[PDB]
Amino acid sequence: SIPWNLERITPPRYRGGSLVEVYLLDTSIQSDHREIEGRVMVTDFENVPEEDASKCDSHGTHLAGVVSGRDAGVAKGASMRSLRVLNCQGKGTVSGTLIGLEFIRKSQLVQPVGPLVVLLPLAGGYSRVLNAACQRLARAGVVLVTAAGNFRDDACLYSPASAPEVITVGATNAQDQPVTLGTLGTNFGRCVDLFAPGEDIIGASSDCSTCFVSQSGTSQAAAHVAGIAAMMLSAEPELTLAELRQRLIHFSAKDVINEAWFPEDQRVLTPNLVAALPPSTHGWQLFCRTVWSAHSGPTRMATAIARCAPDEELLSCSSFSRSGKRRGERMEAQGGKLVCRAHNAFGGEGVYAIARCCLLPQANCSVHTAPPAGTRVHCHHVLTGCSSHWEVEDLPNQCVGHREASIHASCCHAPGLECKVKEHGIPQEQVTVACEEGWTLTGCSALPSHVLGAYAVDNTCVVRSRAVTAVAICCRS
Amino acid sequence: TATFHRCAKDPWRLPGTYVVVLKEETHLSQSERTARRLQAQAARRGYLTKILHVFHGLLPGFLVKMSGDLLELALKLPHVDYIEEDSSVFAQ
Amino acid sequence: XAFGXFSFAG
Ligand SMILES: [Ca+2]
Repeated sequence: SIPWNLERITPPRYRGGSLVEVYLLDTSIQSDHREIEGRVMVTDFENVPEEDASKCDSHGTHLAGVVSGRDAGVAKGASMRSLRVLNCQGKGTVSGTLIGLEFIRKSQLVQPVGPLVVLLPLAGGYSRVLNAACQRLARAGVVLVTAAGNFRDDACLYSPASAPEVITVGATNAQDQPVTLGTLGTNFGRCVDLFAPGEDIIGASSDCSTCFVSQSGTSQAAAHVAGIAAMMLSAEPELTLAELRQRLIHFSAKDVINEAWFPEDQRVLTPNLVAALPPSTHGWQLFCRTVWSAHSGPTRMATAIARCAPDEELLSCSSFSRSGKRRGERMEAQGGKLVCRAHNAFGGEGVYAIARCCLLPQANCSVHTAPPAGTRVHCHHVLTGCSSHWEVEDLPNQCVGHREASIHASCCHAPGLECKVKEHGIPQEQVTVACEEGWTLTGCSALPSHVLGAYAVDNTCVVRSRAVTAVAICCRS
Repeated sequence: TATFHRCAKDPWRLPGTYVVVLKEETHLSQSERTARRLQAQAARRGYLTKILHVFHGLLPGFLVKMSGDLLELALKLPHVDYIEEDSSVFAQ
Repeated sequence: XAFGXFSFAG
């Protein structure tokens, strides 16, 4: 009798949202439906373009029901407020959405409440102004959850999906596969933070006050994560956006999506995570996440930069190109904060920088660099990461590089922190080495025969080549 | 240094309405003056304009209904950071 | 669907 989607987000051991408010920017809603009645306030903020009654509030009512609905919702408690930025045909404008986001901020300034979650179950093409407003609203401390988009395409070409400092959500079905339907389906790629149930999702139907309907979409998926987020913020109201994002990733089911459904180049960029509620089991733990940069583009001096959130530390830095035409990567300081910068080679199509960004309070981290000697550097403190770059066209708390390369070690003073280094090598397209359960991968690199790159996937270090050795640095309290 | 942007997905563009975004520290009083200045310079050129909304709280700037003819003029006003042509969003 | 609205337009 439990809808498949609510079972799917239930963790393997388990035991809301009322201190939290969730804003919905969508179509109009039927606020008297029994799933949500008395839990949703319609603001009657309205900003919509002209067309060109049951149908008008169908989309929004369903999503309001997915988030907080008493029978079929994720966060059955939670309070909601709705803004109308989509007309009866489900069309809105960027300008209308900005006015809506601005309205939320104004409301908050005039009558402050607790943590806010804003669900934006909508998408248009990439918008500089829309992404900036989302970012700006995020730095003010508001959590934003958005739909990846339904075009079976790279979510980075869409807004607010592509917007920095926002949780972007793709859709999976009852078989945990990406939803695909002809030329339509879930978006994917490095701007998607995680997936959630978004096919065949039962919820309030605006046909009648007790009716239910199944709908599908990245909007439905995003709604599960808004509900999950409302619960997490009720239990731990002081979470910053980065702590909330690291928790959503950590408590997700991992490696359950068959990534064959995605285009080849997006498989590596797309997180294989299906959202879940945190368990009853939770004392402090080390959380890390993998952040892919934008592709550097083909310029000879091109750099890709992967950054962490203000309250995270960059513990390691790696890079990857499909050609293997690569000058490696380095950790360099910038505004008093470390970023991961990767360098394109002459004639390369471009490269990605791949940061490992972690929540580590009481950490003092620095970088130790040595120019080309093989080349070696150590933490004279625990080693959390090795990076290496070169300027040539071709070839124990210690990092070792090629004799012609510079080598960079990330070293942290982190009392209460233990780290170990695990190595693995073989004859081979890909070599793999995982930290043990209860350990967190902080760094992933290849021992210095021609490597495309290395990157962390959850707690597994992957090295890609055309005598190769994967090296994982694993830490814990 | 002020730049213009419009939606890459051509069917989703909505020409004739523009979001004018001003530099970060611009004050609401300046946004208003800048909008009026645009309307005055436009009127002298024979163009009607309408200020639909003045932004403050997230981004400073304003929303304006006008012919795109005025964009060169608008990009040169004091405080302008960039201008974006409005475009469509859709329920997902 | 045009464009990915209401359940994949389906
Ligand atoms: Ca994102």
